[PDB]
Formats: sequence, C-alpha cells, structure tokens
Amino acid sequence: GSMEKAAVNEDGLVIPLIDFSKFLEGDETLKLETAKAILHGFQTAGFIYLKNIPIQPDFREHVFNTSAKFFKLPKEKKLEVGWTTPEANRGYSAPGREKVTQLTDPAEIEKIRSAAPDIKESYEIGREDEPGHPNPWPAEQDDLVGFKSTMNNFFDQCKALHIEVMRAIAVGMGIDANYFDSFVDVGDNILRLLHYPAVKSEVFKINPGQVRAGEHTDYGSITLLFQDSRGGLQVKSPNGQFIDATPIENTVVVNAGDLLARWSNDTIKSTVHRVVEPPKQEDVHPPRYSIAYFCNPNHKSYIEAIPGTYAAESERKYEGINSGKYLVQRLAATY
Ligand SMILES: O=C(O)CCC(=O)C(=O)O
Ligand SMILES: Cc1c[nH]c(=O)[nH]c1=O
Ligand code: NI
Repeated sequence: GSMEKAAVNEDGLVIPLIDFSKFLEGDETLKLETAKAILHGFQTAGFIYLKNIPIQPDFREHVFNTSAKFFKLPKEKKLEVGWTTPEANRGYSAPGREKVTQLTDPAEIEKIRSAAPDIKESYEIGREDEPGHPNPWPAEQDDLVGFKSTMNNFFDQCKALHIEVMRAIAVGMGIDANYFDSFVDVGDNILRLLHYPAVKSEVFKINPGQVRAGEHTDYGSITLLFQDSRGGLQVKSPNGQFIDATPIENTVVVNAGDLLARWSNDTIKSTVHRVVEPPKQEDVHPPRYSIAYFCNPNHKSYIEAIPGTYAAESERKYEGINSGKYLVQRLAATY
C-alpha cells in the first residue's frame, strides 16, 4: 500500500500527507491502512495534511473569495458585528494595543509600550441554531450578497469532514468505527475566517517579537486549517524548533487540539504552532488568508479517557471534564 511523501520532514517533525479519499472509498485493507496512517500522524506530530477531501477545490476558492470580500468591508461595518463574549465566541475581532493607565503596575509599563499585537483580523461563525448564541451576520449588500449562504454551506461541509476524520481515528484505534459520532454530531464548531493584512517586512524589525499569529495550542478535538500559498505557518518539532508547514495546493492541514489530547490520555498530541513572516525575502508581504475550522465535542459531552488508550486505570492522567465548560475557560482566560 503506497504511502505519500511526507508534507513536512525536518528536525524530527514528520507530518504525513494522506489521501483521504482512500479512507472514504478504499477497500477494507486500504481503509484500515489509511486510518492507521492518520492516527499515527496524530500520535506523533499532532498534525497531518489531507488531500482529496470531499470539499471541492472550486467551492473552497469561492469561500476564500467570499472571506476576502468580508475583510474588505470598512472598519465600522466589521466592528458592528464584533466579537462579544467568550461563551458566544462569534463575530469580528482584531487585536489592539494595551494602554498604560493609572491602574497599571510600573513593572509592566515597559512591556506594554514595547508590545507588538498580532497583525491579523478574524471573523468567527458558530452553528446557526445554537440556543442563545446567534451569529452576528453582516448586511447582505453589494459584494456580500451570498456571504451567509456560502459560509453556512462551508460550515456544514467541514462539520461532515470532522465526523469522518474522527471515524478514521476510531478505525485506526481499532474501536467501534462510529464511537465518536454521538460525541460530535451536534456540530458545536467555530468557523474562523482569518485575514493577515499586507505588511512591510521592516515592521518585523521595528517591532522585534512581532508575529502574524502568536504561538499556541488549539483547544478542541481537531482543527481543519485551509491556507493559501503565502506561507508562514510553523509547527513546533519534538526538538523544540519551529518548522515551516509548507503550503501544498488543495490540501487541508489537520491538527489535534488540547481536548482530544486529554481525551486520548495523551496518546494523541496537541502541538504548538504559530504564524510568522513567510520564509521568502521581500520588501512587502502580500495579504495572507486562511480559514481555521475549530472542531469540538458536543458542548454537553463528558470527556474521559477513550477505550484502548490505557491498560490499568492508574495510567489515566486526567479527571473527567465537561467539554463546553473547558472551552469557555480557555476562551475566557485572556478576556
Ligand atoms: O492562519 C494559520 O495558518 C493558523 C491559524 C491558527 O493557528 C488559529 O487560528 O488557531
Ligand atoms: C485557538 C482557538 C481559538 N478559538 C477557538 O474557538 N478554538 C481554538 O482552538
Ligand atoms: Ni491554531
């Protein structure tokens, strides 16, 4: 059974490239081989690349064009649909500079003045019918006619891919193929549209420590990351070095989040990643677009060690937790 050349292979970090159609359409042997490859990727790197996913490239291109049209809106129109609370986790955001005030501790004043916020903006969409948390959609005029219908369609197709990736994980683990279905079928996911504005490379010298997206781990089960061809995404290697996650045409980068790491009793890795300058020399870095679809267990789900991820009970590292509660704690922490 032919395995593809790794998407990334540097400094001990090996991120496999996997043809997802072989899990969905292959005979039983090929299906299992592919599922095991997916699982092995999550167990080692915490990251995989998938090609030939059910989401069509022309639709993805349209979704990116539609996203670009949103971010071209004037600042006042974007702020009108602003991110409000961590428990909603929906709407427009752009990181601002912290201000010095009467209340600030003088030890922190030097840091605040020299701090460089991430050069990015985002717009987050949740499932439409979540009680108490409506999506703040912008008005549908001119270029934004079709915005909602496009993004809701994309949301549901990514929701479907989440279910299938978890099925691959289950098949790879040798547990019931549909084990995760009842934990993920609600689609309590977040569609994060990202725009990193064009920026002069000198900005990164004027502001040392400046990045496009600060280093972090994702919170949920998995993240489906669709990136354009600009580059800048980096994944931390097992030797502690950030390695370039090179863009590959018509792939989706998939990584496990902290909840899946915990759920798997740390058999699956949630790996630190960031976005920095693209690895090419140029005076001006053009705009970068990406879409992060954060997949989560159902907010009602109780998360405890998956069967087959431990032998003796003493090997369980974590107490059970409610999924929804965990996420809001992560979202609310910074504020
Ligand atoms: O833009 C990217 O490629 C990464 C975005 C990301 O890691 C995130 O939004 O959590
Ligand atoms: C990084 C991150 C931000 N917002 C979310 O909802 N989930 C995540 O994993
Ligand atoms: Ni991330």
